[PDB]
Amino acid sequence: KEAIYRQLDQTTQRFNVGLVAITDVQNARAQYDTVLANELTARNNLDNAV
Amino acid sequence: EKAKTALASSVRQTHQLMINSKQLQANIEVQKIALAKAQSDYNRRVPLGN
Repeated sequence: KEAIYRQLDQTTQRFNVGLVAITDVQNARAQYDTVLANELTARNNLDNAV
Repeated sequence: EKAKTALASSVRQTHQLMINSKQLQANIEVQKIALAKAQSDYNRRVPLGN
């Protein structure tokens, strides 16, 4: 999650600068959103195991 | 007659130099555009670096 967040920040910063399009930011946001679901699932699995 | 022909030739050559001037000016414009592109790219790459 840390890595993906760092990547999203870079992509957003570049788009604002004017080097990429909106589609790249949308893809970065999708990738960042996916890891948020995975992180939540891991905690649920840990609690279920306990 | 020979002298008059010589004068005509001299006039033509001088006009040719005058045109070469504008040619060089156009070349200068090309280089200026290249510099502007590089400057925009850098000014673009800078904030991300902070």
